[PDB]
Amino acid sequence: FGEMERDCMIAHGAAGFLKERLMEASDAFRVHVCGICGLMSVIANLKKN
Amino acid sequence: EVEQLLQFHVATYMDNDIAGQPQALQKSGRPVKAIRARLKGKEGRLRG
Amino acid sequence: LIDTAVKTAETGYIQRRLVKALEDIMVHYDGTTRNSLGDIIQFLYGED
Amino acid sequence: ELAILKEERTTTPYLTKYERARILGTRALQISMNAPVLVDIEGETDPLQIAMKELSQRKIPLVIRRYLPDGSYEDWGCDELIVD
RNA sequence: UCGUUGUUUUUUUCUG
DNA sequence: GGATTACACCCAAGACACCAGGCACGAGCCAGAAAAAAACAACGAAAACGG
Ligand SMILES: [Zn+2]
Repeated sequence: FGEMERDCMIAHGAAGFLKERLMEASDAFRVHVCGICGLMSVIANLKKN
Repeated sequence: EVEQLLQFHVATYMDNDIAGQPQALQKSGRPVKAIRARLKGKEGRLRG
Repeated sequence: LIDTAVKTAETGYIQRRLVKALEDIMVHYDGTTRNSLGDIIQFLYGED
Repeated sequence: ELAILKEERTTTPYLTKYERARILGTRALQISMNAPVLVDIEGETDPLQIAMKELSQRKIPLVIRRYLPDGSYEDWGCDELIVD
């Protein structure tokens, strides 16, 4: 989904389609962050919640 | 000389396209892949 | 043939530069035309 | 503070195409996943057709929140927007 | 017994 | 005309503009396809051989 395609999608203003087409139909991911330092160093253990 | 060598590897591992200086290489002879090289270019992260 | 081959690349480059220049201009509800920062370019899109 | 009182709402009263699409998508998504239907249905099974049918009657419980460039915002009910 | 994974790196000649 | 108050002025010193070369970067369209190729020099062990 080359750049120019991104620009064409913007042109029509189809925001949500562009959002999902670059997250859901592609490399989505989840992370955790610390609200103090704002880094991505949180040590998360889900089964240990 | 040793500390300059250490500075050199550190700089290369941080960027391997410094002007006016030779370029670090693998034993294959191919120039190394510094992080800056990774990010820049069409193939880089931003445009790739 | 050579002319077409050369011209296509330069036109594509110009297209890319233009798009990456004006990709954030958006016609706001007030009728103004502002880029990302909110700076105003035209007080009424196309003056009409 | 950020909200604008109903009397001085200045934006265009009509419904922009983008608002139209967003509203249709949201309503169809809601209906298509076990939500109440505010209007009768005769034979149409598609959620999105149901969504446009609902809109044509002006029976949508959605309030559009329009953000002005400064940051202030005003809110319009879908019931009060003139749809072309 | 659901499950179940398959390289990079360059260079090349091509297609619109 | 020596003495006496009055000043002419200028020239080295110092601050600054700038300067045209050089010197570097640093960029130079899009998507797609296939086949074809990809480090090694020396070293001391350790099986090797005839002594
Ligand atoms: Zn923290």
